[PDB]
Amino acid sequence: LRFGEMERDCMIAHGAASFLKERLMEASDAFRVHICGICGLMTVIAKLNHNQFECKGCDNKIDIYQIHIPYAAKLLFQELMAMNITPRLYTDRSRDF
Amino acid sequence: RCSFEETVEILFEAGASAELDDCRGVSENVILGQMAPIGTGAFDVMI
Amino acid sequence: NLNIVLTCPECKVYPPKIVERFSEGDVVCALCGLVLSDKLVDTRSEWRTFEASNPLLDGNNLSTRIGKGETTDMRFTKELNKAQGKNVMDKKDNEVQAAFAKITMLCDAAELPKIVKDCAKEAYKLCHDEKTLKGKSMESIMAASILIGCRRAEVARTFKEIQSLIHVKTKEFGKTLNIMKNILRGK
Amino acid sequence: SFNQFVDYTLQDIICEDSTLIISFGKIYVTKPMVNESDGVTHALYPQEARLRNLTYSSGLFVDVKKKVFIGRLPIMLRSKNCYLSEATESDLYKLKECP
Amino acid sequence: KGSRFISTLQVKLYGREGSSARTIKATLPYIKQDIPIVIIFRALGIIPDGEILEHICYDVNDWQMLEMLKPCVEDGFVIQDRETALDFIGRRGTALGIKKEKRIQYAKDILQKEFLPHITQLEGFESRKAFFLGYMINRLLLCALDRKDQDDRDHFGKKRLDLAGPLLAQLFKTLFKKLTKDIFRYMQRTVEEAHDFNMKLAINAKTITSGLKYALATGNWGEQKKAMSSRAGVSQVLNRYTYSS
Amino acid sequence: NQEDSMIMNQSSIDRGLFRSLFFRSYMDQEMSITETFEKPQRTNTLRMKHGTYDKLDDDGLIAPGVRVSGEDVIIGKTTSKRDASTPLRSTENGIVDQVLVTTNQDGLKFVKVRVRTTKIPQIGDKF
Amino acid sequence: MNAPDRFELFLLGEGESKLKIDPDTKAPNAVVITFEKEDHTLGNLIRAELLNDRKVLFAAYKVEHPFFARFKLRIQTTEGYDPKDALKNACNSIINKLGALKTNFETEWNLQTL
Amino acid sequence: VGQQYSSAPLRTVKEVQFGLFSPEEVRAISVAKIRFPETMDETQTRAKIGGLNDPRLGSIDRNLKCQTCQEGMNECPGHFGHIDLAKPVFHVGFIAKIKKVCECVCMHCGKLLLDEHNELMRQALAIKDSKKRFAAIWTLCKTKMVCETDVPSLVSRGGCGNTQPTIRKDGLKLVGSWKKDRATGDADEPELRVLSTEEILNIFKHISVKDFTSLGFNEVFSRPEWMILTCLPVPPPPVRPSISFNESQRGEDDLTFKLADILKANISLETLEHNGAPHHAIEEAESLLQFHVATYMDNDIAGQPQALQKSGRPVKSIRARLKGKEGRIRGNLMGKRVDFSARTVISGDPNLELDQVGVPKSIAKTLTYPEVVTPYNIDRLTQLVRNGPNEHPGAKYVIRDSGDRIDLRYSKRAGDIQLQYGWKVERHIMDNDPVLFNRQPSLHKMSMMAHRVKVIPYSTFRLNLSVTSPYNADFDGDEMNLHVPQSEETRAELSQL
Amino acid sequence: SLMSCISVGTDPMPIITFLSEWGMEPLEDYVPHQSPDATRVFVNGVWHGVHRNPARLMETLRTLRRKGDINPEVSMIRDIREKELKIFTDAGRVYRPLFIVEDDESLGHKELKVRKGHIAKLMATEYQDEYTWSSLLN
Amino acid sequence: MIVPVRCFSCGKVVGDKWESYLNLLQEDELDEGTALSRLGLKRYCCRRMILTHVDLIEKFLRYNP
Ligand SMILES: [Zn+2]
Ligand SMILES: [Zn+2]
Ligand SMILES: [Zn+2]
Ligand SMILES: [Zn+2]
Ligand SMILES: [Zn+2]
Repeated sequence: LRFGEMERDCMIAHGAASFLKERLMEASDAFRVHICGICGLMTVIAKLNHNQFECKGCDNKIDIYQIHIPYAAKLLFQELMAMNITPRLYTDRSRDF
Repeated sequence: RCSFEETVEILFEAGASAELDDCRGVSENVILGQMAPIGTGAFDVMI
Repeated sequence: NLNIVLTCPECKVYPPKIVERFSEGDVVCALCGLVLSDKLVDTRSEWRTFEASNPLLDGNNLSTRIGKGETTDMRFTKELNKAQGKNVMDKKDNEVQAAFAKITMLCDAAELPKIVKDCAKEAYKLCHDEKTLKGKSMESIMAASILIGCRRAEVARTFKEIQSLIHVKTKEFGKTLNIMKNILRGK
Repeated sequence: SFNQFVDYTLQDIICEDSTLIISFGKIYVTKPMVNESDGVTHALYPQEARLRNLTYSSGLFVDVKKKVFIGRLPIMLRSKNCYLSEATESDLYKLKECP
Repeated sequence: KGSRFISTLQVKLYGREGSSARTIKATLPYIKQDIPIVIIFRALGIIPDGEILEHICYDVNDWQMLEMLKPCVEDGFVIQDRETALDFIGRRGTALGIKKEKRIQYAKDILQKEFLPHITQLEGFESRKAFFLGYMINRLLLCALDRKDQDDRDHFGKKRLDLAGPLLAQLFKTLFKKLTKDIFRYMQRTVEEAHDFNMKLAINAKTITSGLKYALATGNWGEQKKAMSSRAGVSQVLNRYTYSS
Repeated sequence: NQEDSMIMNQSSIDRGLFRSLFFRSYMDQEMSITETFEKPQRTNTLRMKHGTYDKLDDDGLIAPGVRVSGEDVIIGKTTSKRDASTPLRSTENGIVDQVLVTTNQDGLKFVKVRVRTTKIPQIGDKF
Repeated sequence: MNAPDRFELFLLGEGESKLKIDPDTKAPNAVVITFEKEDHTLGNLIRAELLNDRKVLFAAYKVEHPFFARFKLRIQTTEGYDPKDALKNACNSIINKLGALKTNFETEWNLQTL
Repeated sequence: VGQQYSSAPLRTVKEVQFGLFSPEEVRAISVAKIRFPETMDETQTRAKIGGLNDPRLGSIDRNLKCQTCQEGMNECPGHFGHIDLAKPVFHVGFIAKIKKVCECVCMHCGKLLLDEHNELMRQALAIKDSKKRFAAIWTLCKTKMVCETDVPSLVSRGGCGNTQPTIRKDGLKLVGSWKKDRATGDADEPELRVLSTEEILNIFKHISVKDFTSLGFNEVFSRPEWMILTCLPVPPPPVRPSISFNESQRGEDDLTFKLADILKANISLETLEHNGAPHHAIEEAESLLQFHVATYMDNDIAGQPQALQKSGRPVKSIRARLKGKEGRIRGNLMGKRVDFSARTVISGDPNLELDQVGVPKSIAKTLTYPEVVTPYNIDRLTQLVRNGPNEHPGAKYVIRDSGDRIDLRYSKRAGDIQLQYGWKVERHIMDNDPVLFNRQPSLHKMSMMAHRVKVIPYSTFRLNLSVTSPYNADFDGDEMNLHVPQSEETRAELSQL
Repeated sequence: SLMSCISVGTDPMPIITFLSEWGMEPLEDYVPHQSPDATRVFVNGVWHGVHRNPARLMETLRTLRRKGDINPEVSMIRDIREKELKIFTDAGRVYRPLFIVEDDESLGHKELKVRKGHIAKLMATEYQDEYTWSSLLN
Repeated sequence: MIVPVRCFSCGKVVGDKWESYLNLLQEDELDEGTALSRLGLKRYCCRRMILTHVDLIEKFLRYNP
C-alpha cells in the first residue's frame, strides 16, 4: 500500500524518526551499496569471496565503504551520473576544511 | 529543493556549481533512508 | 563461467522445483524448507501499449517523426525528416526494409492473414541470405512467401489461383517450389 | 445521426475530389458480412459478433468508372442496416438479442 | 460539407478607451501580422472611403460610429487601388524575394479560399465577403460604444454536439485521402508495361477497415497519431451494470 | 449504524434479500510457432504456476460443473514448452458456468470461460 | 470469507464450557458467571427471575459484543447465601412456570374447535 | 539487509558533493567501450555482443557473471560503460548556462570582460554565492561587447579588442552577430555564423582558476569545459531493464533505443570524416548526434518530440523519470509502497475501546511480526509455530541466526519443532499489538494513529466512533490503511508517541 | 434530457431559394439609407440579403415547417427588435418538442392546438398494442 | 425471475401463491389490493413480496436453447 508523501509528513509530525526509517527502508527499498572513499560513487567492484574490491581510476583497494540506501536512491544517483552529474557520497560530516 | 517542482534543473544548477549538501535536512535523510534530526533523531543515545 | 542455481544448500537434491509461492515468494524448498533471495520479479507485468518491442529482423530503433503540438515542426520537421532521409543511405540500409514494406503491400492487397502472412516473410529474409542456387528474381521467391503466407488457413488460396494471378507461373515458380523443400529439410 | 451518415453523408463523401488525373459513382451498403478463411462469406449477427470478438461491419461497395469493394463500415446496432431494425419480438429472442 | 476547414478570422480594435487613435486591424491565416480593415476592403475591390464605411455603418446619421472609423481611414489613406491593397500584404509568410506578381496572387488566393471560407470559396463573390467583414466590424463597434453587451459564451443555442455520423465522417475522410494518395503512388513506378489496372485497386480494403476499427476500438480518434488529443476517449466500452446505466 | 452504516436483518438475507449472481469470463487465443490449448507437464522449461492444473481436461479447458478457487488453472496453454495459461484471479472463487470454443477470422482458437459465484450481503457491502 | 460458521452460535467448541464461574473482586458474595453459546433469550430470563429473590442484592447481564454469542451474569447475595444456589433456584422457578404454561396452554387448546 | 557479509565498513552518508563528469573520469570509471548498436544476437546465437549492455556490465538470464564481481541480477550495482562521440556535443540542461557563460567571457583569449578596475565589478566579486556572483557578473558585462585593452584606474589588462557576439538560442545551437569593418570593409551587414562545439571547448578549456571561482565552478568537481559532453557515460542494465510479455522475443527498454540512436548517429559521423568528407554536408549529422544525446536526457523542449508510433510515445529521457509525482523523487524516494500494510472498508463498533482497531481475522493471519525467541516467551511462541499459518493465533516463517527462513505452510523443519533461543518467529498479528492506522488524505497527525489490535471475524476494519473526526471518516464505504511496526523500537514509538 | 434530440442537417438551398421568391432582396442591391425599416436575413451564419415586411415571411415559414414542407429540425428565429431573422439548418443543435398555442380560436381565448379529441385518437393507437407522433408534428 | 418462496421479512410461505394471485387478477377481474388479501396476505411485509415481484422468468423462457 501507498505510504506516500502525506503519510510521511505525519510521521515527521509525531517525531517518529526510527519508524520512518523502517517504513522507507526495511519495508520496501533496502539495498546495500559499496562506495569509493575518495570519489563518492558506486564504482566499487564488489567481489564478495576474495575480499577483493577495487575502484579503478581511483585505485582504491583499501578505502571503500558499505552503505544502506533505498534502491530507488541508488537508481536516482546512477541516473544522475547517466546525465553526467556526480552525486558524491561521503561518510564524514567533519567536512574536509 | 529536489522534492519540489524544479527537480531536474535544480540538480543541474547544483552539479554545475559543486554544491555540498550537509544532509541535515529531513527530506534528505528520507531520500537516503536514514534517521533524521526529528524527535527521535535530535539526540544521540550512548552507553 | 556462469553457474546459476537455487539449490537449498542444507539438503542438496540436485535438483528440485522449490515453488514460486503466491505472495511470500523466495522459493522455500519443500526439503530444507529454507529461503533463497527475495524474488521480487513480476514477469506477468510486461510493458503494455499504455517500452516493449517485438522485432523479427535485426533490431528496431526509430528516429524523428515529430508531431507533438507544443511548437510547430514546420521548419524543423523538414530539417529532421531530410536529415534522417540522408542517413538511410550509409551502409546498405535498403534491402531488408524494402523487402518487408513491399511484402506487406502485396499481401494486404490480396488480404493475406497477418499471423502466418507475416511468418512467410521471415522465411524470405532467411532465403534472401545464404546463396543456394537462388537464380533470384524477387518475384519468384515472393511466391514462396505468398504460399507459406497463405498456409495460415486457405485464406486466399487455393495457392494455385494466386499463382494464376499476376505474372510468372511456370519455370520460375519451379525454382521456388524447390527452394521451399530445401528450406524445410534444413535443420 | 448514423442513418444520416449511411444514407446521405457517406454518398456525399465519395463525391468530392474523387475524379482523378477514374470517377466514383453510387455507393452500396450490404448487411453485415463475415469474411473468414476456410469458407464462404457469412451473414453476421450481433450475438455471434460479440461472442467471437468480430466487428459488426458490412460490405461497402462503390461503382467505379474507367461493383468495387471498399472496406467495411461498422454498423450501429439498430440502424437501417442492422438486421434487428426490422426484426420482431419473437425474432429477436431467436437471434439471442434482448428485445 | 466537404473537408471542413477551420481558419478563424479576428477583427481587433487597437487602443483602449481614450488612447491615441483607436485603430481596427485583422488577423489572417498564414500571415505573420495584421492588416487595417480599409486595406483588406480595397483588396476586395471596394476602394473609396465611405463606400467602405457604407459596408460597415448602416446609417449616415450615426456620426458616433462614423467618427470611430475616422482613424481607420488614416491608416489606409496610404493605398488607393485594388493592386496596392492586394500588395500591402506583400503576400506575408512566404516573403523575401519574388518582388510583386507572385505575392499578389498569394493574397488573391487567401482572400478567395482561406479568408471567410464559408459563404463561397469560388472566384467572383468579393462583395459578399466584403459585406460580411463590414458586418463583423459593425458588431465589433456596437460593443465598443457600449450599445450592446459582450457575446455570451455559455449560450447553449450557440453550441453543437457531434454524434456518431460527424465523427465517423472526419475519420472516413482522412482514411479515404490516405487511400487516394497511395493509388497515385502505385499509379506511378510502372514507367510503361502498358496495362497496370490489376496492380492498383484493392487498397481501400485494409487501410479504411483498420482506421475505422482502430478509432472505434481505442478512443484515439486519429489513427496512429494520438498526438491529436481527440484521443479524449470518444468511443468507450458500453456501461452494462444496470439497464438504466 | 452510526455515521452512514446500516443494520441489516440477517434472517431476511437468509431468505434471499439482496443476493446477486456474479459472472466473470476469462478469455484466450493461440513461422511454425503456434500456441496450443493443452494440459502442460514441464519439458524441460519448468516455467509453470502454483495453481492446480488437475481440474483441467485434456483440451486445456475446465468443464462447467467443476468448482474452482484460489489460483486454480482455468485454461492451460503451451507454445519447447513454456506455459502461458490463465489461472483464476487470486481473491476470487466460484463455479465454472460455461465454456465456449470459437474461431476468430484468422482461424484462431478462441476460448471464453465464464465463472459464476453467488454474492450474499455481508457486513461491508455498500447499499 | 471471514464470516464465522453459523453453528458457533449454539455449539460449544474445544475447551468451552457452558459456564465459567469467577468470583467478583469489587464486592463481597459476588460472582460473575460467563455463559457460552447463549444469548439474551436466557440472559434476560435468568436476570429477571434472579431479581424475584429477596435475598439477591444484585443481578445484571450483558452481551459484551453481538459478534460472539456469549454473556456474563453478575450475582450478589446476602451473606451466607451462595449465588450459585440463587442461580439454581431461579433456574428451577423458571422450569416450573414453563411447566405450568405448557399444561394450561395444552388444556385450552383441546377445548378449541378448528 | 538480505545480502552477503562484507569486510567493507558500514556507514551513514554525511555529505553529497555535486559536480560534473570530466570526460577523463568517465573513461577511468568505465568498463565498456560499446561499438555496436545491436543488443544480443550473433548469427541468431543468443548471448550479447561487445556493443550495448554486455562487455563487462551486468547480465540477464540469471547468470552470475558481472565484472568478476559475480552476485547476479541482484546485489549487482550496475556498472558504467563508455562511449566516445566524434565531434563534441552540448548538454541540454546546460545550453541555457553555456550562453550565459559565453556572453560573460570574451571569445578567443577567454578572459573576463571586467576586472577589479571597474567598481561595479568589485562589488560583484565580493559576494559569496555561486547563484549571485554568476548572475551579478552576467548582468554587469552582458551589455559590453568589446574586450577592453585599457580602462581608467588608462590602465592596462588583457589585450585583444575583438568584438563580442550577440548570442541567440536557436534549437540546440548558438548563433552570434558581430559589428565590424567600420563601414568601409564590406558595406553594411554583420557576420552571422554558427558557433560550433569545438570552439566553445577551447574557450572554456583556456579560462583560468580565478575565472572559475568568480563563476559557480569548483575547478575540481566542475569545470565549464565539462558542461560540454565529450565522453558520454553509459548507464548499466539495472537502470534500463529488459524482459517481455510473450517469451520468445526481446522486449527492450526506451533508454536503450535512444542509446542505439546515439550510436548510429555517432558511427555515421565517424564514417564521413575518415572516408568521403563532403565539407559542410557533414554538419547535418552532428546536429543529429547533438539531438539524440540531448534528447536522451529531455524530449520536451522547443524543437520537436520523439518516437515511436507504438511503444510508450513519446519516450521518457531520464527527465521524465526524475520528474515530480509518479517519478523517482516524489513517488519512489519520499513515498514508497511499503510492505506489511492492509486496507479494507471500515465500520462503526460501539463496543470497541477508543484506542483499539478491529482487524479482520484474515488480515491478522497475513500480517506478521518478527519476534525474538526468548525464555520469557518460548511456550507461547512454540505453541504458535504448531498452530501454523492457518489458525489465528499461529505463525508463518521462522528465522534463525544465519538468515534461513523456514516456511511453515510448506513442510518446515521436522515433527514437534524445537525453537532455539535467538531465532525469530514471524507470528500472526495478535491482540493488543501496536499498529499504525490511517485514513487518506493524511493532512494531520490525527490522520495517523497507533491502535491496540483486536482480532475479530468479518473482513472490515472496525473503529470506535469517537476516533471518527480525527481521521475525518464516515462509514459510507470509506477505506483505510494499516501498517504494522516491525522493530521492537518501532513498536515503542507508536505506543509512546 | 428525456425529450431532447439533435439536428441531423437538411439542405439549405431549397430555403435560400424560397426566400428570394418571397421578397429577400439580394444583398447585392442593398441600400441601407433607402430601406431602414428593413430586416436582415441570415441562413447558417451567412447574410443572404434584406427583406421589408418580415412579419408575413415569418408566418409563411412557420406554416411550412408545421405543414411539413420545411424540415421540422430547421430553426427560425426572429429577433423583431434587432431587425434580424436567422434560419439554421445546421447539424448538431440540441432541441426539444413543445405544444403550440396559436390563439387562432374563435370560441374564446388562446388555446393549445392539441385537443382532447387528438388524445383519444392517440390512446386509440396505444390500445391496438395509425395516429403517430409524426402525425402530431405533421 | 420467479416468485420468492417465503417473504424476506415475515418468512410466511409466498412462493405457492403466484398463479393464484395472477388468476384473481385476470379472470376474477379484481384489484391488486383485494387479490392479495384473499390470498391471506394481510401485512405489508408479506404483501410487497407478490405485488412488487417482476416475473422475468417468463421472458428468459423465450430463449430457444
Ligand atoms: Zn574512486
Ligand atoms: Zn532444502
Ligand atoms: Zn556487479
Ligand atoms: Zn579576448
Ligand atoms: Zn411479510
